[PDB]
Amino acid sequence: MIVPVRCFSCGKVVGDKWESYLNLLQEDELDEGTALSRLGLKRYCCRRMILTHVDLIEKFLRYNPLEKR
Amino acid sequence: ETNEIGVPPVFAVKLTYPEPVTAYNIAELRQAVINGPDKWPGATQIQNE
Amino acid sequence: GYVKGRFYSGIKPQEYYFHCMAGREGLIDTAVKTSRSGYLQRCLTKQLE
Amino acid sequence: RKDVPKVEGLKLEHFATGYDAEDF
Amino acid sequence: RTADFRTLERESRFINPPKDKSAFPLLQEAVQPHIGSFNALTEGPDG
Amino acid sequence: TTCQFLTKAVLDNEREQLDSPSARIVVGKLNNVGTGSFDVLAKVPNA
Amino acid sequence: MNRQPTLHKASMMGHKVRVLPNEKTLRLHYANTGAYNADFDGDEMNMHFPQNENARAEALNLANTDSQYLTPTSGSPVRGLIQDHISAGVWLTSKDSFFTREQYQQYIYGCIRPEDGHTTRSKIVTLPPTIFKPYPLWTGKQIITTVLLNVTPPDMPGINLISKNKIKNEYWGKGSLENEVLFKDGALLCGILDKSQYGASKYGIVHSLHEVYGPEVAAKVLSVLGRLFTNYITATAFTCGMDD
Amino acid sequence: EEPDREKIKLLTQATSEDGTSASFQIVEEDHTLGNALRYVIMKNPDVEFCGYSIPHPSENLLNIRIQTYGETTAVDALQKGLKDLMDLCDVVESKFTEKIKSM
Amino acid sequence: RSLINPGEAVGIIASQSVGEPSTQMTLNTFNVTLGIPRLRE
Amino acid sequence: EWNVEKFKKDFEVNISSLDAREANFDLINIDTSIANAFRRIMISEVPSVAAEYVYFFNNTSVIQDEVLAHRIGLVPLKVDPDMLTWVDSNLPDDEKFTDENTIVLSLNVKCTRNPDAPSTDPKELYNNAHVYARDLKFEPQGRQSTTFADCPVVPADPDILLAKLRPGQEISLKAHCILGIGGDHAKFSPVSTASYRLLPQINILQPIKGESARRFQKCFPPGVIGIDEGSDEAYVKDARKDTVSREVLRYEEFADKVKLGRVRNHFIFNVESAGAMTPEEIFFKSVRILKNKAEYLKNCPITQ
Amino acid sequence: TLKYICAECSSKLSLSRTDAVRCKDCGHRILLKARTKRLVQFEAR
Amino acid sequence: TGQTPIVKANLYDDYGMDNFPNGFNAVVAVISYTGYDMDDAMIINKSADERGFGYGTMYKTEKVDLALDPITQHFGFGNDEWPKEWLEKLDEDGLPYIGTYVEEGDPICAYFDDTLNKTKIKTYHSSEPAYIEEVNLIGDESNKFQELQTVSIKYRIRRTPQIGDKFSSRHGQKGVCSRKWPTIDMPFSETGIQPDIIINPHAFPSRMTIGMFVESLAGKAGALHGIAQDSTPWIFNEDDTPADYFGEQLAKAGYNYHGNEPMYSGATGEELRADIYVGVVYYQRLRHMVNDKFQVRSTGPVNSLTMQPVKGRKRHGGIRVGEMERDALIGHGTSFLLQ
Amino acid sequence: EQSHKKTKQAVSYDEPDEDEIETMREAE
Ligand SMILES: [Zn+2]
Ligand SMILES: [Zn+2]
Repeated sequence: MIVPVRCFSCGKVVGDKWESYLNLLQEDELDEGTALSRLGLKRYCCRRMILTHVDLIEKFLRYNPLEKR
Repeated sequence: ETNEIGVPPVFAVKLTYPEPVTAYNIAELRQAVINGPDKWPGATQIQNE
Repeated sequence: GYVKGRFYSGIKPQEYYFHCMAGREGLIDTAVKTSRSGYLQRCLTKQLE
Repeated sequence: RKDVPKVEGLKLEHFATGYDAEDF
Repeated sequence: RTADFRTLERESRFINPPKDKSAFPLLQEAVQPHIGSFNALTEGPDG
Repeated sequence: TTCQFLTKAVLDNEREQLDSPSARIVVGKLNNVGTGSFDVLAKVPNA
Repeated sequence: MNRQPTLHKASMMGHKVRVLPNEKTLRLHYANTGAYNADFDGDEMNMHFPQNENARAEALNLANTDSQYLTPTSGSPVRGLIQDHISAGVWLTSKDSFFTREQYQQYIYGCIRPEDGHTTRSKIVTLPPTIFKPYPLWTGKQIITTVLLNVTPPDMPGINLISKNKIKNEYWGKGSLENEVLFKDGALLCGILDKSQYGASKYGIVHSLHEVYGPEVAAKVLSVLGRLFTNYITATAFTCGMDD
Repeated sequence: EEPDREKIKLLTQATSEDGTSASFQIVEEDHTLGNALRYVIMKNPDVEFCGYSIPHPSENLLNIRIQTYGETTAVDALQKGLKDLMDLCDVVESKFTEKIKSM
Repeated sequence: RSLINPGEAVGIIASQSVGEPSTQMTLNTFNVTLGIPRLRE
Repeated sequence: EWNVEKFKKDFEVNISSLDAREANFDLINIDTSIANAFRRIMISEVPSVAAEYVYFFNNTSVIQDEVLAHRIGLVPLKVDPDMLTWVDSNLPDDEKFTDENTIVLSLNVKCTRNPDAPSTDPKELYNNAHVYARDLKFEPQGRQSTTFADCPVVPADPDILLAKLRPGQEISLKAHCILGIGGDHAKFSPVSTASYRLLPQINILQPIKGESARRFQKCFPPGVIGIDEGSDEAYVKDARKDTVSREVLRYEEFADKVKLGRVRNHFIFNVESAGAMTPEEIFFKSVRILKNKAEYLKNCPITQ
Repeated sequence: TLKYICAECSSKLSLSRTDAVRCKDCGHRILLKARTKRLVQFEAR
Repeated sequence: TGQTPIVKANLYDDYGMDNFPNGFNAVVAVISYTGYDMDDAMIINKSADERGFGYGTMYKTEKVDLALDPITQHFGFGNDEWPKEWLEKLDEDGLPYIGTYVEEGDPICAYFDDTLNKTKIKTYHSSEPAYIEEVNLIGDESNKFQELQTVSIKYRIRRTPQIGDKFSSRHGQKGVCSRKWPTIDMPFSETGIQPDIIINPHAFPSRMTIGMFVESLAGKAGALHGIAQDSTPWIFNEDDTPADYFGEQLAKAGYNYHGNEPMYSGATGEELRADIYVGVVYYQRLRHMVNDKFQVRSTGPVNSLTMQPVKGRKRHGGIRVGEMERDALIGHGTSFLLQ
Repeated sequence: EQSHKKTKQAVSYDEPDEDEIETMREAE
């Protein structure tokens, strides 16, 4: 669904780094690796957390029984 | 132990043994009676003579 | 069907398909085995109890 | 048979606890 | 240089469901014997 | 064939001596094997 | 304890109740895996609680686990340690395994607790070190000698057994006798301990102990070894990788 | 004021007649205090044997066995162990405060 | 001291000693009748 | 012979880097049993403040109540403990929660539509679409609403995404933040990771000077192996910078000419904070917990 | 404030007894029961 | 919490499997440490589970139809008759409040039938408690005479990973959760990471799942450098080994070539004998909850004819002691246990 | 198939519904 709060392995907050990661890939045009480094993710456990995140919430939200069309 | 079984506390509070009250075990059973059926080691019931 | 390849280095597609054959062959035998020791033991125990 | 292509410009991305990527 | 995962491409498609030809034609090619079979019940030559 | 063996028993006017493990279980008697292969008697001092 | 199908009387044994807090499943030791033919792949077991002393005495002296060490089919053992414990033993009883006074005494109390009635001397007896000078050091095999010295009766003499290992001498280098399992007056003096010694294998150390000291002692040795190797695998882990 | 009696308990089923050997049982404790306490108790020249054992992970218990030579009870060896661990922590706390200022 | 105790159910033990290991011979041949079919005969 | 004063003579501390969030310090000539004790306490026993009871009034979002409640609990709050007392579990809820035992955080967000030219941005297309940790408004109640005047309750990381919404959806809740330990739940662990690594030891058995010295230098990270000249042997400049990859041992020319060990006495601790307490405060409290644990057993009756 | 959301047009329209189970704005026969303001206690675990 | 695999075949994207994630990328250490992991049992990290690792939910839908031609049962509450505190679960319409917690025995809906002239309720009954996710009223199969009789209620049952739940890698290595081991008691890496999942090394020699071994060093290499690796079959050769390929990648990143890591014990704190094999493996949580048939009976109900414990787990039923167990009790010569 | 055997508390020994039933299809 949404970006998890804290890394499953150690507990380093990862939830504030999702939207910032896409901005480093889009606007900054950086590679996956360097973008994660600039966010402050050096442990491979914290690295995979954001890198491997799907974000199905954006797909899920497109079905809204409260708004017409 | 290799001769033991790990019993969940769920089973321990339901499975009871009819222990006859005597002078040698009056102390042990009095506590069980006070503890009741939800506190282990307790007692669910008491059978009169 | 002689596989020169190992699981560390990997197995070629021809070897893979042949390994799939031999691997399944055992599971097929476990599906076609009507013989059971249930009734055989039940007949002995009732006469020897 | 063509070999599996290696990844371009692979650098060190793991160091000691209190040591950053200051060493080049 | 690698056989990478589409991250930017994925998230954009999640927000924007295509209005043209659907992505992943192989997924529609998987149900091709089912849909095609029922399609031939009315459509095609000889009615 | 419970009813068949029962019929044969009745017609024979048979007495089930209750000496088989099965028969003892049917009538709620202690099995004659192992701990049931003997009797326990208490030694009493007063005449 | 019952694990269906009950194909033989060893699949219905008498166990000692140990109420474990915050548990939702029946906990069972690895030594029981064989007799029940139960694998922890989501298996189910039935627990029966007999309601009288005659039924109690029977489940504690006749149908109890310890009296089911040997199956009546071939008179061979169906009780022993299964995986981590076997790999732990090959490492612990290896010549290269040395231990300091602090380490050695810890491994002893880790598996032998006098308060739980594991001892036979009411005081944990300890062997002198195998290395005196420069530093006092105990060998791995000495831990096995100490465990037996505290679980076997003091009135009886030590076990004498000349057995063999699954691991050939060639693997341990030149001129090693590490395949020959040697027990002289209850002391492991030569050879490591395999699946062939504390597994469900005939004429091993546990079976030899079972014949000389009885089923209760053999059961104590199995539980003691089972704890020792669990504690040893916690302090000194075992792994498998690509390098292997 | 009331002192807690459920924490430290002397297992009389294992205590030496007198007075060197005893097994103690502490509730709500594990490796954290356990390994640290047996380390400090082992530094005592009068302690013959010492180790710690956790009966089972599910039950909140910690067992520590202290076997000493003469002229000192196991209770005294435990009391010395706790008294020394407190002083050891003071040393750690003092040195850390000093190096923070030294920076 | 190795003698069988009077009362021992050697009957059940025998059938269990023939039954339980005959589960290990449920697998097919790798001329004469073998395994469970021969035991049934 | 070991004395507590003899320990003071050899025990050393070395601070490499002390940032506002993470501190990298060393504990020299101390036992594994004591270093591991502090490590265990810093993760499990050092008390911290995190949301525990989320009271929902409405949740029309895609994110389930349980999931949304769990996320709020995981969000670290920049709240210093000691300001809060420990909650008692036996007395009922009306007596349980007080101004001294509980901190309240409210979340009230309603999504609507906005007119903009259309891929279009969610911040442009909808209003209050993304719910962040900064949207958890602090509500001070009772006897003390002046104690947190110069200390407002704000999440350590505010830009944490809590929920995503579309117009019509709403979130209305009252979260009760309480004092708890890391052993109970990972949400209460005040540390992001408190771990130590032993000082790597490189025992050079042979001089191995020349071009082999330059080959040996490449086996370890840049700032580890230093070479004087072509001769003057090959020394270890900073064995602390070593990653312990054992790369030197997988070469026939060095496999027997070098040994890779450790300094059992030397510990390199790395403590990062969630945001509530400073990494020093977390370590100090860990030493204070170990001392108090030994002190509580000292002044205690040995029953039976 | 009583609520019932339409499944098709998503219009929030509630209807009482002796009334057709259909949306007023459009002819749809399925109605979603909306969430009202009510306390639901949860543990942040 | 669905996650995209680091180690994957490129056909995963060709079928757009990212639209439906089937697992999560976990730090898996091939280690025998806890003692609770052995052959069919694996260990999950407590602090990982506490952080929402492998969390799942289960949705169940029920149809409450009033059919069993004149309408008798009506959704809502009847006047003059009202049993105590029912308004806590159901709204004025007789339908439940969407979001409400329900246990077995709680009212899931309310109605009134004129034949009995009493206000009755349809009870919710299941061992697992739930929350109401969706309530839909359907009044179809009528032209002008419209009135509701059919209602569809969806239950949300939260399912945290429990001791007994099965977990498996993409290499056919399934194991039940033996225990949820605490992070302090868990082995900690040189990096300061403790594994999310612990697999026992004694699983691999019999299964021969080397694909998982190469997946471990590939997943680790891809997590560090930030690049997905192709694990499509027959891509690699005997000359071009993946163990050498990702081994070179692991060495370049600053880790051990053979995929090992120097780990320390969580209990003693000392460094373990040898470097432990750790990596990133894509794990899958199997849907089955194995302890569904968990029961206990002291003295429950009995059948009238036999006067023996009645069959039924939820009904406080008895465990059957069959002919085989009878045979076993005769076997031990244990006549009082049989009695 | 094994998920069902996992919960079923057996009445007796397996069952002869296989080849045994066709062998038992012969009178004396
Ligand atoms: Zn992490
Ligand atoms: Zn409508």
